[PDB]
Amino acid sequence: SVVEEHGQLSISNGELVNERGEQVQLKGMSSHGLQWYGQFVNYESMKWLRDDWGINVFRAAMYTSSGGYIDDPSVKEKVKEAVEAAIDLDIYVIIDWHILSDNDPNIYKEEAKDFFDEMSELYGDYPNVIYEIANEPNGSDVTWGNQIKPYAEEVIPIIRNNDPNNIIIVGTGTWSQDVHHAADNQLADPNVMYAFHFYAGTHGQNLRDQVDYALDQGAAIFVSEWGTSAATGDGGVFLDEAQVWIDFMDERNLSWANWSLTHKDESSAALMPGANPTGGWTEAELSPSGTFVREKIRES
Ligand SMILES: *[C@H]1O[C@H](CO)[C@@H](O[C@@H]2O[C@H](CO)[C@@H](O)[C@H](O)[C@H]2O)[C@H](O)[C@H]1F
Repeated sequence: SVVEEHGQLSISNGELVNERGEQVQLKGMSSHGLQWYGQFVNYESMKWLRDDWGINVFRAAMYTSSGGYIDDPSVKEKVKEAVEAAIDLDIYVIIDWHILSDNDPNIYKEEAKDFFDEMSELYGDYPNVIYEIANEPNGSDVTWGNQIKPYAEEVIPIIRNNDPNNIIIVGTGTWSQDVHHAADNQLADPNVMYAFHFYAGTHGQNLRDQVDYALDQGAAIFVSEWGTSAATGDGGVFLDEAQVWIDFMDERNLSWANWSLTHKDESSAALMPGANPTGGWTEAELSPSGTFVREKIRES
């Protein structure tokens, strides 16, 4: 239903629109690292998220380091399973080259180009696919102008050679928070979005003003990772501030993916320890975070 109705996505005047030009907002879940919690990413769990939660996008978080793709590349196959499931369920899917401790996207750029060549050659003629080429650039020595933009200008051409206009989400500086710098020095590709990430444990009023600054420069923004917890993914659940961000994203028509779908014992995890990896969760199998996220997407 979703992908058949909205079809080809694109960016028009800094907004995400469907193939008939109407604004569309995607809301879904991100996996946790596929090298650790890959059992939660399968057709059945994704189908349960779609039908019971109302998700319209799923994000496959393929860590590169921390036991991820560079150490064991077999995890790319789990990305393919998520993509195929999304195609079968007629929802959108984000392929995330999940950099983090490998804080500069240039560290593994050659592997990233090869990876994105393969993914775009395989799925480049489906409208479901959204490429996220560098999850969270971070560090004082990793800037938009010197490291991130140039990386993006190497990897985007590889993708575009196989897939001319599916959406590409590009990470920003300071753990994908520095949308200001990226919005003042935008990429040429017309179907790019800049990532913006937030954690409800952080007081967010200036961060909201910064997203508004970026939007005002005509940059499109995709909230490809956010949590109800602190920045570490644990440390409490902050639903009042999470609700303020939810409302802000609805007012600005910003698409988002919540972190994360796992049973790990950390506040941002959506599931409790005994949740079935294939779905069908009862209220008791959802954590306080997962209960809130599900309500937000159902309400949508
Ligand atoms: C965005 O922020 C989330 C929360 O910090 C990160 O997810 C955390 O990553 C650490 C390091 O891998 C894991 O130990 C935590 O369990 C996990 O919640 C995510 O990687 C980042 F993109």
